[PDB]
Amino acid sequence: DATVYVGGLDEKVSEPLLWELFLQAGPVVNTHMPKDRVTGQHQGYGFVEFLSEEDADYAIKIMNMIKLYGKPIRVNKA
Amino acid sequence: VCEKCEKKLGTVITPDTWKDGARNTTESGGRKLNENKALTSKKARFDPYGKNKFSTCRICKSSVHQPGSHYCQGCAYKKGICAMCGKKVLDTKNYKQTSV
Amino acid sequence: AHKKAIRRATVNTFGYIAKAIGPHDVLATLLNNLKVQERQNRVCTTVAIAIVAETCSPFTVLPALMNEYRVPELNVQNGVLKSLSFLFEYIGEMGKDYIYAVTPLLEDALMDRDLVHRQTASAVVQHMSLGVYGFGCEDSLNHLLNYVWPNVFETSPHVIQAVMGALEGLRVAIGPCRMLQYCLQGLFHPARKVRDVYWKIYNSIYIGSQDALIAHYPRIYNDDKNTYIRYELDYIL
Amino acid sequence: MTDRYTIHSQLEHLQSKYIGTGHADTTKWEWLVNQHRDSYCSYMGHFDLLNYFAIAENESKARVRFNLMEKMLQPCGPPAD
Amino acid sequence: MFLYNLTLQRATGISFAIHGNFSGTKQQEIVVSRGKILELLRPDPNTGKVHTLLTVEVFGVIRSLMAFRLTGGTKDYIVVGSDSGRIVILEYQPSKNMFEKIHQETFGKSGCRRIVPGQFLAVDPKGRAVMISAIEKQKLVYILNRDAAARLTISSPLEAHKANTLVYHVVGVDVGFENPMFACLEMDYEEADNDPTGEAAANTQQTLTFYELDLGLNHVVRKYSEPLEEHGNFLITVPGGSDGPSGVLICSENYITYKNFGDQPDIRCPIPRRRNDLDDPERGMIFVCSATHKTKSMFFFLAQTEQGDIFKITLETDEDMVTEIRLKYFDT
Amino acid sequence: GHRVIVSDVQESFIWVRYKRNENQLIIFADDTYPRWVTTASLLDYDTVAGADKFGNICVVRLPPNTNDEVDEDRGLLNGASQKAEVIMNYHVGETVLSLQKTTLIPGGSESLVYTTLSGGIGILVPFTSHEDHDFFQHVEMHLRSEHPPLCGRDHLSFRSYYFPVKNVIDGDLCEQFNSMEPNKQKNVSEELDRTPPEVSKKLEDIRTRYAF
Amino acid sequence: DKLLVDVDESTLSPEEQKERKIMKLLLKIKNGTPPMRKAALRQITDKAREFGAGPLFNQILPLLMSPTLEDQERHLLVKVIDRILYKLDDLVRPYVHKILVVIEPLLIDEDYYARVEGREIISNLAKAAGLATMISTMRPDIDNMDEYVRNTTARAFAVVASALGIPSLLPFLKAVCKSKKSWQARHTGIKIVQQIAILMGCAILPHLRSLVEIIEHGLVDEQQKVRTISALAIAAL
Amino acid sequence: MDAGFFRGTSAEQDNRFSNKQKKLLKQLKFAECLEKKVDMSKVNLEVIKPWITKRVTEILGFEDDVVIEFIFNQLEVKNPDSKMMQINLTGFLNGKNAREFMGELWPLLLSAQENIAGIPSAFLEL
Amino acid sequence: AKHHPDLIFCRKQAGVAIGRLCEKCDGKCVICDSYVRPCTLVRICDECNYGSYQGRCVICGGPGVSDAYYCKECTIQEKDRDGCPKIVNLGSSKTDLFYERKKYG
Amino acid sequence: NRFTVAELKQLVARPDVVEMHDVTAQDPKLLVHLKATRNSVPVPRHWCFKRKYLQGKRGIEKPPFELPDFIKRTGIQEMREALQEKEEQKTMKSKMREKVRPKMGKIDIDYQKLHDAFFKWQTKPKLTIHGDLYYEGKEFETRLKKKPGDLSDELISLGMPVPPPWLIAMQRYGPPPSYPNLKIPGLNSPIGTNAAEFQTKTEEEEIDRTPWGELE
Ligand SMILES: [Zn+2]
Ligand SMILES: [Zn+2]
Ligand SMILES: [Zn+2]
Ligand SMILES: [Zn+2]
Ligand SMILES: [Zn+2]
Repeated sequence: DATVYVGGLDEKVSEPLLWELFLQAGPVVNTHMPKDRVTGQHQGYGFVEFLSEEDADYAIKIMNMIKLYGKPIRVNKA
Repeated sequence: VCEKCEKKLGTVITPDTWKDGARNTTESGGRKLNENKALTSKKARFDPYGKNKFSTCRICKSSVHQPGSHYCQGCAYKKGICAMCGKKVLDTKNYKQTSV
Repeated sequence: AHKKAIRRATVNTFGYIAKAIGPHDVLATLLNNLKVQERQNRVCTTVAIAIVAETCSPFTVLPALMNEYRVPELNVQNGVLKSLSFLFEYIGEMGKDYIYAVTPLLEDALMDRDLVHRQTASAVVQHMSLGVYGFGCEDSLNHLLNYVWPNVFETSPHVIQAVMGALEGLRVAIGPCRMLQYCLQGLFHPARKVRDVYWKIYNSIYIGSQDALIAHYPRIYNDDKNTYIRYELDYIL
Repeated sequence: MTDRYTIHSQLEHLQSKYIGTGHADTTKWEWLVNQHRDSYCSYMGHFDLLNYFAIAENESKARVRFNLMEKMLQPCGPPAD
Repeated sequence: MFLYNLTLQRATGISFAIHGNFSGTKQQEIVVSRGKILELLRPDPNTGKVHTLLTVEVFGVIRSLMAFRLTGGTKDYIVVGSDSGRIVILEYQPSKNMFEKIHQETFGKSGCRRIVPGQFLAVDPKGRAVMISAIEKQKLVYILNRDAAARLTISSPLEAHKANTLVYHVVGVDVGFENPMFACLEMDYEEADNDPTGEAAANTQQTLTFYELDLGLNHVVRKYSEPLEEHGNFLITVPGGSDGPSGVLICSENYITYKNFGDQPDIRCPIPRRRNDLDDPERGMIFVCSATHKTKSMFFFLAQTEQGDIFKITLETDEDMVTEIRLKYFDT
Repeated sequence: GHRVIVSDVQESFIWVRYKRNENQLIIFADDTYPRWVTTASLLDYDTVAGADKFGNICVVRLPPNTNDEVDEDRGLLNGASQKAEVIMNYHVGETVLSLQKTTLIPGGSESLVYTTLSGGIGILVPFTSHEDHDFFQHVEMHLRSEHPPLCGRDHLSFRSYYFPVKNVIDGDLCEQFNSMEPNKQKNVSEELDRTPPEVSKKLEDIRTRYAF
Repeated sequence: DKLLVDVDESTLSPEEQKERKIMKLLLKIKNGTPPMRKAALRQITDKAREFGAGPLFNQILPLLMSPTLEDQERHLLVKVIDRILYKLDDLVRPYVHKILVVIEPLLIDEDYYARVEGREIISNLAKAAGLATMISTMRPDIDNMDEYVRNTTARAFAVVASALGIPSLLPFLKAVCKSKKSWQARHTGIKIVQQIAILMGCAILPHLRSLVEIIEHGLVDEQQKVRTISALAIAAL
Repeated sequence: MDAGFFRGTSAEQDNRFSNKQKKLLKQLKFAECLEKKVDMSKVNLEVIKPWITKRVTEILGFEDDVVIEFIFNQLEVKNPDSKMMQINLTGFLNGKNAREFMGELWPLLLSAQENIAGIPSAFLEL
Repeated sequence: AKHHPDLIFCRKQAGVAIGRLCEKCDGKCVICDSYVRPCTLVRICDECNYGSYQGRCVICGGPGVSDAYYCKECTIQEKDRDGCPKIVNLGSSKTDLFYERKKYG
Repeated sequence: NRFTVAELKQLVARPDVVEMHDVTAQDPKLLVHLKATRNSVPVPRHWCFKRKYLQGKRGIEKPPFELPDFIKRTGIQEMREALQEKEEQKTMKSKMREKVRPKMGKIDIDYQKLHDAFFKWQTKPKLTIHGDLYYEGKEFETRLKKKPGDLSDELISLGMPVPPPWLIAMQRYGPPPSYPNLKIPGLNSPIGTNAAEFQTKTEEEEIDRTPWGELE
């Protein structure tokens, strides 16, 4: 579960902000939030590697708490 | 500078290779053993608070580059004088000094 | 010139001239000369930059020399580093006034990919280290030790002796205790490679400061048949 | 290989000159015997470390110095081979 | 946070004291070492009160101190060994009231190192040489002389080095005007570090070795070497030449021993213990300090034990050699 | 307050905070050097002065950002996560067993008094201006070369026996101005731009307004 | 000549390819341009132990025996010898005497720097082989029938005494000066003492009474050359 | 300059070479008994000499007075170092003959110092 | 020198002889080879001023014309305490130069 | 003959430092004792890497050095930039002709400004405490990782009056398993009684903060 997939985001959101968003729940050890080079903008889906299982199990619940720019965010195991 | 003002000159850190009449060799005594650089720092160098503050030429008012000089290089060359005291070191009646 | 005395008389003359027409006209000429290919020209130009820097105080020639480090040419960048090395050697104790200025330049050079950039920066650290001895500049020097120290596993001899010179300068400026704290973990490391390099740093600290290390050794516990605790220091009055 | 052997000759040269430099194969016992003996010499040298030890044990200083000199022979027990 | 240091009361404990004619006159002074300070004390004979004449701070650790006279000399010089890695020779100037450094000779690195000399300091009783040695494997002899303007001159050091060897004490032997001798309480730890069983540590023994400075050949030679029965802790120079026999008194635990090189057999006297003593019976007894009183007539030693008991020690000479040591309770 | 400063026998100072409503003692800061501590005294809420067996005094301060709100893994360098800065080192020369911050004379200022094992008593007095601090530093640097120690030792090397000397002017060396020769006193006092009575007066003023 | 014929490397044995490799390197050291000479020099130094002390010396030593050397080529060859003498420090024992008869002539060369580099390579050879090997090897040359060999052996013992020290070979030297079968050996031993005093200078003083007692019986000898050399040895001491 | 200044480096100065005497004290295999200390004042030498002469003469296959007198000269000091003597003879003799040679000369000197007369046992017998 | 790794110092116990420097070497430090800030006077061991050699250059060996000093940095690091700083071997560079000129000239 | 990692880890006083290769040491007990001693800095990590130190593809794109701010206050960079931008336009003829007829007073900054840059505006840089060794990726991995119960100003996006919106659900769903000891108000922390914050107020009243011995 150490990693989660996160959908439905707005490009003003940032990886550093994202790390602080999910570390509100529990620390994101490895952050991945693609920067698309071609048009220089984000599609808004994320992958998160944690310390161990602990971060992963919480992950799905952490999704409900999240609400970026008046919108929700998908979090599921991976 | 003139001959009495040469004690006011600064020295180069490395010793001169022509040893005679040098001011910065060990034998001359101007390069002293166990020098503390912090104690001899303000000697013959600019010090805005100290005694040698940033001066300008008395004639042209442009800034000199040597501590304790009252005349800038060009004005001292043209009038024939020592840059520090203003005593004349050259008789320039027959010399059309050319700044070029 | 081939004869060295001609070259050192020439360098001196640059400082005397800069006292008359000012350090900037002289310094621009000398900085332009660093693009030359042959090393004898460039090393002497480097010494002359330091000569003028010392005779006309370093706040005059510092800004332009530090600006020249951004020029995208290798010899110019090695050249500026080389003349800072001579400069700190020349000004001595007076170099506590500019150590904060040139600390970020040196930590940029010590992170550099070129090995030479690292050996000249280590020479600058050696000479700057011994000048500020006794003056409370140990935070800059300890910061620069964090950059100098990973270069101990270099194998090229010129770079390897510049690093060792830097560490021997740092021992007398930030103390034997810090230098022992750096060595400690690798003196008994499994690889001979890490071990003998570490042991030859330890020997240099030991030779130079054998007496001061008495207070700084760690506590080794007793094993089954040998006792290793220094019990006298553990005494309480 | 040859560089190993030249390092070895250089370090045994050092060790003869300054007693108590190590090399890559210093054992624990050797390093600690050196720093014990250096400690003892340092205690003898400084007057107030020797005062402190002569007060903490109720001994006279001559007895203290003589016991430290006795400990210099085998400071950390017998050699571990 | 810039601080300034001041000393209100200087150190008062005493590490070394030497007595001599330092002022150059009839009067006798004492030069005391207070560890970090060197002081000159002159005690009044009629009044009996001690007066402090000089007190100078030397910024170092004074590790040994001796007094030194040149041959036919009135004033005495002070020879200081310290942690500075150099040996200095000082002369008191009464008109100026300051010590004056006469010589400073550099031999080693600074600090209280294990092999750099400075710990032990011994002078030749006639005044021709001085010998400075470290705790182990490093000794150096300096030859002292007078030029035609009566100024002190020093030579290059002559070295006597012996690896793996500990020195407990070094004293200069009073041979008359022969080649200067220096006696030592050496010990060799070389064998002991190569015995895993630990026997070689147990049965290695301290030796007394005599170094002779051969003034003809300008070099120091390790002449005589004799094992001792038990470990001594210091040595006393027996006055010799014309006055008394030339040997060394070795003080060891529970014993005082006279030894000399030659045909003289070693002479041992137990140290008297206190009658009905409350101490632990296992504890031995050593001497902590001594002093020699040399008159022109005769001489004796005053040696103090750990408990504070001062004994007179007097040697009885049957012609050339000594036959017994006599030992008498003086005071506490 | 609720801060505790523990002197380890060889691990130097440790700062521990006591929080009441958890009932626990929490290490929040320490030092980066091994130190054989003999005594300590608190200079303010953030500063500790200490002394070793080896004969040197240090002054350790706590950096301005540190909070003692630590709740009980990481640590730096096998120790606490916050480190204290050493802001003064000084080798006295003789083992100090007592530091105390006090005023000695009526109408004087405070000072840090220490008493050595050998029987000496000294003070460590703080400078109140830069002009004093520059004067005394220049007097010290002249005298280290003009009037070197009598047994062949270096003064900067002596006071930096175990750790480099930091922020202290040795006044025992400075008050040996008055023992120099008059040509040397005049030569030194030229570069301070003062006459030898003025130099003796400034050396005597600081002793007067702190001490005896 | 083996470089002239052309041959596949794989066909011949590892020994023969090793010696062909050494032959190419030596040609580049003798006749090369300074780039070739530098690279070949470096490679024969680094691969010296891998080659072995045997295969080097049986091709280096015939080149120094050639009747057509120039002194710069001789110099380059003995530079090769003392570079590899640091490498195989203990593997040169079977080759000690072979080096001496190719280097001892340099001790009497009329050129000063040849004389000094002959001394340095004999002192390095003494430190590499140790006293016992040196003593056994030079024992035969003391009573040799030619006075050339005796001359240069007496010169070389002085050098070996500088390196290893006089107390080491003072018993052997005493044994060679007392020997009453041959006066050539007595003459040669006293000549060694003379040469030690000329070379060592001040160093011989701590042994002066050991040295004179070896020479005293020669002043009264029945052979007149021996009396002359004893007087010359006394004057040197 | 009467000679050149440069004469080579001594072994105390030059770290490029290892100490060959210590190295040989490690790797040669010495005889069993050479650790016992000998005092030569307690030994009579000229009675020991003809046996040595004969022993070296038959080992060598001829007579070499330099090897003879070298062996004798090493025995002149008060405490003769036996291990150095076996090393110093190893070059001349086989190194196997040197080991045997010390292995019989050394207990003979031990027997000589135990005697009052200075003479070892096998020579008192005969 | 610091520029030649194969050169070797004497390092015996230094004495009362003052070491000197030839015109070529004038003003430089014997150890680290610098031109600035001279701190202490160089002493050489007895053997190194024996006889004819009395008064030659410490660093190269030519006729000495002035006294040799250690610099300030070698004093602070106590490099001035290691021994006699006389160079005892010519080295490869000096020898090569001789044979090269002699070949040509 | 040699320890495996588990026996070594139990035999240390502190088992977090032991690595795979420490068992290969000639004296592994002392090695792990020294690695767990205070204030010692570890061996640089690239000792085992096959690629050479700092010779890595990311290091190709390093930007030029930037001057500090107090030096850019002098205007040296604009002057010297303009100067070298003219000097690439000149031909070799023109450059060698102004070398015989020079031009004075060109690039001169007054001395007082240069002195003030060095003796008034100098600022100490960011420095690193002892044991903070540089390694190759360091300046990119310097983002670190901010703990629950501590929020950033920007995480403004919530726009909620000051408790957390998520908590209204953490009490519902439970305390997260990953954190065993975490404390948040309303679940197991006071918004019992709430006297914890009063303690900090009372102590903060108690303290004098006047640094001893500073300049006047
Ligand atoms: Zn003008
Ligand atoms: Zn004038
Ligand atoms: Zn020269
Ligand atoms: Zn230097
Ligand atoms: Zn020498």
